[PDB]
Amino acid sequence: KPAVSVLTMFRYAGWLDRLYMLVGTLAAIIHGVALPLMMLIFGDMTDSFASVGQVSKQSTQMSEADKRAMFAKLEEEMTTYAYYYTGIGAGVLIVAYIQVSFWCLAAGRQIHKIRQKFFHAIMNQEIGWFDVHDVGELNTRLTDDVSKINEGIGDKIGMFFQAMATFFGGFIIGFTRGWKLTLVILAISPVLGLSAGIWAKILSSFTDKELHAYAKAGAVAEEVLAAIRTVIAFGGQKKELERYNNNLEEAKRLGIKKAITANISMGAAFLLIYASYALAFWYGTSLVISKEYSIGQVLTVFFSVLIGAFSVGQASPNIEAFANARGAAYEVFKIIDNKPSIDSFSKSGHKPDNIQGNLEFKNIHFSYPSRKEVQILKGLNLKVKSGQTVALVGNSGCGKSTTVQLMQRLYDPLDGMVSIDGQDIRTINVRYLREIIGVVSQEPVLFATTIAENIRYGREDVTMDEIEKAVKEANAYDFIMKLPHQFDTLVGERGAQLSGGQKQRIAIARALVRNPKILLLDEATSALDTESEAVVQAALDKAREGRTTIVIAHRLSTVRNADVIAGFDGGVIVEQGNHDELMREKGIYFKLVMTQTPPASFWRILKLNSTEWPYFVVGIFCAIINGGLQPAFSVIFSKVVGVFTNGGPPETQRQNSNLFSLLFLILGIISFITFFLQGFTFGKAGEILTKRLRYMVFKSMLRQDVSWFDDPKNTTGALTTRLANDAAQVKGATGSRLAVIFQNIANLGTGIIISLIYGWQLTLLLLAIVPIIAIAGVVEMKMLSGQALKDKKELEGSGKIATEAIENFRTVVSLTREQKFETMYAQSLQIPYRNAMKKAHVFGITFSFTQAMMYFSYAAAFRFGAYLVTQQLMTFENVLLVFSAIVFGAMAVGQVSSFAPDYAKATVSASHIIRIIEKTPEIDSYSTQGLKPNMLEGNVQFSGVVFNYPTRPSIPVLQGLSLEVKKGQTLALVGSSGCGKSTVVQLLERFYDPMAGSVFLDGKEIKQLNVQWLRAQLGIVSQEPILFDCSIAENIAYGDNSRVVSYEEIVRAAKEANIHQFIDSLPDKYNTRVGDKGTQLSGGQKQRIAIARALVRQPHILLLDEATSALDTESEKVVQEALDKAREGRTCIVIAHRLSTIQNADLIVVIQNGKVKEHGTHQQLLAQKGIYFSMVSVQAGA
Ligand SMILES: Brc1ccc(Oc2c(Br)cc(Br)cc2Br)c(Br)c1
Repeated sequence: KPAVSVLTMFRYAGWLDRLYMLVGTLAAIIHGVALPLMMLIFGDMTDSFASVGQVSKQSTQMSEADKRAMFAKLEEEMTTYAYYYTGIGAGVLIVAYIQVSFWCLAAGRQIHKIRQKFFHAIMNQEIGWFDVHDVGELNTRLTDDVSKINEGIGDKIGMFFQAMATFFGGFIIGFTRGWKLTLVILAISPVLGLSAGIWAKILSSFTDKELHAYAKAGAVAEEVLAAIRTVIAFGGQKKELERYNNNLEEAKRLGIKKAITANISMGAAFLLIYASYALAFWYGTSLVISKEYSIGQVLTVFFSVLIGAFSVGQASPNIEAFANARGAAYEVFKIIDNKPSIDSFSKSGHKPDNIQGNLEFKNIHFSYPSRKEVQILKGLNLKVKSGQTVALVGNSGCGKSTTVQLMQRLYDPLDGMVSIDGQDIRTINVRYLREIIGVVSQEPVLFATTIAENIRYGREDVTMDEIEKAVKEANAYDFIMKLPHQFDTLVGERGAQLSGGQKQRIAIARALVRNPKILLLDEATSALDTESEAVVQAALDKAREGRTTIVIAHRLSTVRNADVIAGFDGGVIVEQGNHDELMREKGIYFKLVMTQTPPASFWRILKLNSTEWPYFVVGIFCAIINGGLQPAFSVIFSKVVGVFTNGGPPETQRQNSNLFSLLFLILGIISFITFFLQGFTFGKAGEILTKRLRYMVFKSMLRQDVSWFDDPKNTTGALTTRLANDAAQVKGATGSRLAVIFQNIANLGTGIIISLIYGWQLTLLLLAIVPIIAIAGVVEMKMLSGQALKDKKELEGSGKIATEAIENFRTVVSLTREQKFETMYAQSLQIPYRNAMKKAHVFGITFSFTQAMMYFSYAAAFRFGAYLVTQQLMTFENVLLVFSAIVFGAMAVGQVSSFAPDYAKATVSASHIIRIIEKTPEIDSYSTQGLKPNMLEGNVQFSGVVFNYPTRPSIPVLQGLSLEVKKGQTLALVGSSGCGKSTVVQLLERFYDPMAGSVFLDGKEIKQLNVQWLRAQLGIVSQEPILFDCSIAENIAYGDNSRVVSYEEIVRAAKEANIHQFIDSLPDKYNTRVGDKGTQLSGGQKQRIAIARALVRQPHILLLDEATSALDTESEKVVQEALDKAREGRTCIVIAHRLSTIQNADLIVVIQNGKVKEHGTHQQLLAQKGIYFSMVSVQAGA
């Protein structure tokens, strides 16, 4: 919404930039006017053949005389028009270079200025300015918004004025050469602007419907793929597939309905657009039979008006480009023009010499740019004598640090003054102020250069002698000499990451070259290892005694040797003096001392598409028809002008033009009959394979074992995204692009035969001409993208040192040296600048030479056309036919290069979608093999089980584990921490097979058992029960699949789980919907339902994985009261973290390091005094 004044945006154009834009936009208007003149001459060449085509047919008496006066008219006329044509092509050769080169010159020159000025302004902002903005957004604003300005002040403006020139020049030649046809072509323009306006309404309303259609199927997939371990546990893998398949049937029906309506929209749109042209050209013939216009003039205005009418649309993007460039220049010029109060670039203020360093803070009230919400200093008083070292202490608030901020004049105080020596800090130059103040902060930062360069950021003029003395005087010399490369080592966020106390000493040496008169030490010793602390503290004490120092820390070890100590309480200075005196004061200071003591040939995706052997052949056949049917419209146009230039007797003409105009309206309805079929057939054929793909993909996804969904590469979001993209892309590869790529090769294929057989070698010329200008247009775009990628590579090096500059900026401004980054960034930009000058000459040459090859080509179209072919018996009516046939057959192949990324984008989406079907798991739930034993009672054997999770094969969770539980017994399971408690349940569910050892149930190894049958006698109940969006009756009936569960049977389970209080209390009862979509209810109810569905199954084994994890108050008392009833009649394994409820367990087992450590009944393990005795004592006391 905000924009910029049109002059202020070009504020950096002067002298030459103003001239380049003028000569550029001048030649840009010359370039535009050339094309309607190029069509003006096309009309005069018609009358030349027309004055001869009418007299050649008017004879029927003399033949050698028609070889004289006729051919003489031609060679004087044709060579006159051919001379003009070659001149127009030489004209656009020059002006197109002048056009694009100059504007890209003016843009390149300005954008170089924008950048330097804009980064300059970023570094000139006071710290209170950054405290309210994001440096991340600002940096991205620096590289993106400057790019948008370049796009709007570049060759796009020259293009804008080229288009308006064709618009004006088109309707000038339109109006002047005839005021009737123009008003007629403008009358059908509302119809053309109304037919394309139906597409802005159908697309935007149906692209939502499809995004609302699959959103109903993707919602099923997401609660499934998020609750996958619950559907795997209960084996709903057939239902959740079926339910996803039931939503795929509706999206197919809504996709075929969209395919019906959208293809009706295109065909009727073209047929209205092509009828609107017909009537404008038929009614152009109706005015030549009346002898008002010539057959040549009808062509001139008809083209010049349509050319001029369509230049309106070819300019609208450049308007938007210039407009986006204005609005983007707002927030950028806003920074450049914003003048600060502090500067730090200002060359003003006093530079006191012989600074003794007597500092005082008087009545300083202050607040950070959070402003009225918080006031951190409620007045202040604090001197510090020269040479002394004051120490600031405080419990919280850190108004301690605030005095360091103010002393650097980072912010000015709200009320009061900070006085270095006798002068207010605000009289002294801000730069000289920060040069006479060294700073050592809590987090040290070193810039991505050498040690000598980081030390050189203290002073730019320095010799390794003084670097050596500085690092040696901050005892930081002994420890870099051992480090290789000596002073030439690297530092940064990338490479050679050093110790904290090591990084601080380089900062002290950096501040030591500064030889400052003032010293500010904020938190420098805090947050650092204890041993290297003393090494740095030795340097801090050696960095003082020659200076006056204010120090802030929480280490009460560095404060004793301070001459004076200051304490705060609510921003108020409260307690000051020497160490011994504050201890006698027994106040705030004393109170704190005691406290601290792969692209490839994928044929099979088409082989799966071969499920529909028809539907394609219906479309292909129907597309080649429409392909062959499309040059015939040019053949009709050739003969509507042909027989009416080759007329002779004018009486038979009016009756044939009526017959031709009737044919084309029959030929367009049969084109709309054949266009609708080629779209509907692929539309239906593409939507039905989208079901087959998404069906087969979602199937093989439920096939994979838990080992695959734990992969951080495959999350629930990344799987539905992989589910929707890969199936939509392959539809596009086999969809519209294929119908169009076969329509167009039939378009040229049928047009190449018609033209070839009329004009002998006439067509053989254009086939030496057209493929060259098409290749020349493609190599231009390859050079376009090459210059684009190369410039991105070398401006990000500039923005990389800008990134380092602006998000490490509160440090650099403390060090001054903004002029450093100022110059580095300037040297960084000098390469893309001198590059952008070549870009102007490159773009200008390529564009001018793809434009010249269009007019020189069309100069050669009439070079054969006349002279060598017209001195022969071959006719004019065929030269017009070959021009329209070949050039339009060529521009139809120009659609092949546009649909190229649609093929590759799908093959890569196909690359992943064929792999995801064929990938087989270690533990496939689908295998029907397995024992399916007959005996009911259930035991459980773990025997020497070692197992690590495949995601993290580092820390073992189970190693040498061995358990056993009898039927009807409760096996408690206590663990120090981790999933060692929980991994047991996962292995009994055979989520994974163990690495070593084995797990048995009824005496049989589950690893040889049926995977699905095993999970069928297991009553899993987790700590967060997930319930799908459907009836609670179904959430409860979900526990027993392969059979619909009776109402009174899911009632009996709801009776067991003690959830039946709600299940009658709700208005819908069992038919109520849960899933945070229909109704919401707390976890205690969610949980009981999970218990309900757990024992619908009537398992022989319950599995209670910390079932009282997230639960409170009476809700825990009622859930355990249900769990305790659900067991005792079944084999039970409970790992619940409530050891109170675990007392009445038939066997408790303590897990230690994966090994079983301590087992026995409660009082047994309680008689022993060890881990279980401590596990129970720690929770009972606390
Ligand atoms: Br009759 C008649 C035939 C083609 C005409 O222009 C064309 C041409 Br030329 C090519 C195609 Br494809 C469609 C149309 Br509409 C006109 Br205007 C009138």
